[PDB]
Amino acid sequence: EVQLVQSGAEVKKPGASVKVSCKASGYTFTDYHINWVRQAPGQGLEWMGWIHPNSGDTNYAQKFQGWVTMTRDTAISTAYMEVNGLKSDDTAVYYCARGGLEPRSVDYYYYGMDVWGQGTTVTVSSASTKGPSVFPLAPSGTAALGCLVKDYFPEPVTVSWNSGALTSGVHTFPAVLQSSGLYSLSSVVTVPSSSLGTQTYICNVNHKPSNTKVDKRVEPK
Amino acid sequence: SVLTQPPSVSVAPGQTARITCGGNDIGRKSVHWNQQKPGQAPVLVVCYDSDRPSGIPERFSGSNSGNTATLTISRVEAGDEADYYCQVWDSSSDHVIFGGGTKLTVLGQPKAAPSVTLFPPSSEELQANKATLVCLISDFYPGAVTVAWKADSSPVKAGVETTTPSKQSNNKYAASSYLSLTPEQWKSHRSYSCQVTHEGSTVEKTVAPT
Amino acid sequence: KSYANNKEKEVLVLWGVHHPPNIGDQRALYHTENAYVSVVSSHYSRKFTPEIAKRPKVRDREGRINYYWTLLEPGDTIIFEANGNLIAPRYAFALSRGFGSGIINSNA
Amino acid sequence: KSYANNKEKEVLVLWGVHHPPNIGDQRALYHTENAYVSVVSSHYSRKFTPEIAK
Amino acid sequence: RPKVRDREGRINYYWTLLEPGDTIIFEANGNLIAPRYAFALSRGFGSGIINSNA
Repeated sequence: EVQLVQSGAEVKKPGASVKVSCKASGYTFTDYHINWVRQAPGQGLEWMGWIHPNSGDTNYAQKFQGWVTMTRDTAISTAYMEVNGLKSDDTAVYYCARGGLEPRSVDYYYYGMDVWGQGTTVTVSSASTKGPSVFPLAPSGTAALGCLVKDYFPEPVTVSWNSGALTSGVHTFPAVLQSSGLYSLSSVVTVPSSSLGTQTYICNVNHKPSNTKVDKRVEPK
Repeated sequence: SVLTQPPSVSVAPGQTARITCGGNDIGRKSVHWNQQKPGQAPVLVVCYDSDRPSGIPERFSGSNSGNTATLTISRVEAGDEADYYCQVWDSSSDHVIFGGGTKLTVLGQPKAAPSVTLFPPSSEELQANKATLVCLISDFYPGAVTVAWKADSSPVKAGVETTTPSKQSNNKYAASSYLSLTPEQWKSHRSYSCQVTHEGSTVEKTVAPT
Repeated sequence: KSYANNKEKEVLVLWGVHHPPNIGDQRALYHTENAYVSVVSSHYSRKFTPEIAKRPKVRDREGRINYYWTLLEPGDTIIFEANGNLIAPRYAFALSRGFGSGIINSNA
Repeated sequence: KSYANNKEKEVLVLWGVHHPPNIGDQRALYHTENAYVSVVSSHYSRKFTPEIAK
Repeated sequence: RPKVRDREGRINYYWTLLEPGDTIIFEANGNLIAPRYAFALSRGFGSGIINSNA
């Protein structure tokens, strides 16, 4: 079964470079093109180029001419995409593709893209790993009760209530990317108004990139 | 060159979903179509205008002619809600070109109004000389909402960071908007308000210092 | 490739040369931008350097194929060589001559 | 350059190709020592590699 | 090429007339079979060749 397995996520600062890998299995790696296409957050697909593993011949798109270098190896059935002079707008997901749709006519003699890799997420931000500042969101039958996980970088961060004891009624919203390049999010739990004062509620925030672990009692004001 | 593809398309189940891929002499170029569900990689569904790779339901097909190609999904289901892209190869520039993509929205449940919960700045956050107001939005369908902050009826645009809507467990959507500001601004008004507009219906929540 | 005529008659051989409308088609089809086709016999020897030429759509085709033929007398050998753009012969015609006739263009 | 005949009649087109006597003239006039001229129509297609000839 | 007189290679033969005053120029880096003797002739007109053993 044909399969393309790509390398892992990358976080870089502007000016750095990356080299993404695409290892193929299930077919003779030399019969078909390896295309490279990226997708920035929220926007559409942008074709970057192809390289044919057998000949080494390359086709680069115009925007990506010079900034990019596509290579192969053939012995390990792998293709490489090297990007240089990175910039915040180069943040995207890099997919590889197999040009296995053999053409049917010499009128449109194009090897279309059969199989895709799972993607390689490349984040380009001038921000340095920073842990969150955690603040209690105090309550107004049941209450509203939460925690603010403010100013951290990069994703991800996890929130659990009473160390996992509370699980139903937990709603943890996805993070907002501030203009500053830092993230923030919030997590609220619905809970009976009577337990307040008798039950103690805590949020467990874990940001592993900065190795930050925080616990906050959320008490009434 | 360019491939014009309508940003959004709305359709009900059991119907026939029809999507456009615009371009010049695209009828002699043989289009290909990709499906991308959120969080996943693209997948080939229609190849060579009308055909399919192995494993695709027969209700995926299409047509191509003149200056317009079209992808056709018969007997629409809910699992077909995704972003669709058309692709051609321009021999002139020797490029592979995609369309802008289309969001296929399958209407599989009624309209829902958003629930909004608004939190003031905490004592800690103020005690560190900062303030943030937390407006939390949940349980609305069509994942399309507009948020507007107000300080004593006077709107507020600067210092306001809002997310995009995201599906939650129950297939409704949810978003959140944060309004950062100073303690002095916090106490210069007796209240702030978060206004969440959804399909015309506006819901509001206010908060006041203590 | 080569064919040696052992049929004791003349062998009519036909071929073509493809002139694409764009360089993308050239690369996609043949993987060279500097293409040559050589056809050699003792009584015919010609060489081809087909260059891209975008042409008005005829049968909806901006590109062309130039058609070429020759007679290969018995004993002689024809040799084709190419790195692209060749429309090789598949069937040839072993014929004896005849003489002095013409063609008629009528609906009778 | 290209011209499309829209005059419903045949268009007689004429041109030339310059063969300089020295290579200095070639460089001064055209700034290449490897020169080509291609003329293409459906019924006429020829290519030129004019070389110096004193 | 197939052996003709036991030779896989060939020589293509070429000729031309050089009218008075005009100059002919050869240039080559190889494969030339230069002229040694040429034939200064006046024309004559309108005859043919005979192929017989008489």
